Amino acid sequence: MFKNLIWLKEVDSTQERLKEWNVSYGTALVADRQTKEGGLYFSFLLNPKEFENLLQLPLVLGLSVSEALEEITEIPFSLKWPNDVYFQEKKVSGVLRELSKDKLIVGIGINVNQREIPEEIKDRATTLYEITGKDWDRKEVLLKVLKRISENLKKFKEKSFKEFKGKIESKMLYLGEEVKLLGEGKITGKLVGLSEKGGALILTEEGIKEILSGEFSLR
Repeated sequence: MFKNLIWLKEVDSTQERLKEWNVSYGTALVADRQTKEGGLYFSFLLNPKEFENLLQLPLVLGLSVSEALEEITEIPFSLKWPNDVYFQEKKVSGVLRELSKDKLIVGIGINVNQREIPEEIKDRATTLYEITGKDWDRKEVLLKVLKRISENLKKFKEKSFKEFKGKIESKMLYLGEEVKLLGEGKITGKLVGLSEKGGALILTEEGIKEILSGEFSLR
């Protein structure tokens, strides 16, 4: 589990910080706001050896965030392959993973209580407040997320990605629908699920294609 929080009122970037400072596993670095309000941001360190497949990891992290936000709010949430958490076609939480030298650094942002969603993004972004008409205690959100991440990641080390696949798929946006790759006019087809290694499976004219990266959309 986590054992230690470092809570900032503001900082440049929680990821940035975890690169420069030699924090320890079990520490979450949390910020109220990053400098490039009502949002929740935090980063932590994983063992880079424990998570060599880096499509599976962000997906289990996203699963965890979605489980947590639903426990708290009762609203169910979707997973975008390969990494964010959505309510409908709107992003509520970002999930990020960076190998930097010796470290695996995980970054997570959740839109909790922000009041004003800029005109340009409001079509593709949202907050818990927008969805529920209610403010939520940001630390209780954080705790619940950290607890689901601990739990899921532990099961993930003990067994495998198989304990998560179908849950992930069943939450995937555009699941079962027809999609294309962004700026890759070649691949179109139905989004049918995930491969063993976390890849997206598209049933194309000429059969199943496994995508190991890119961005999907409806048709």
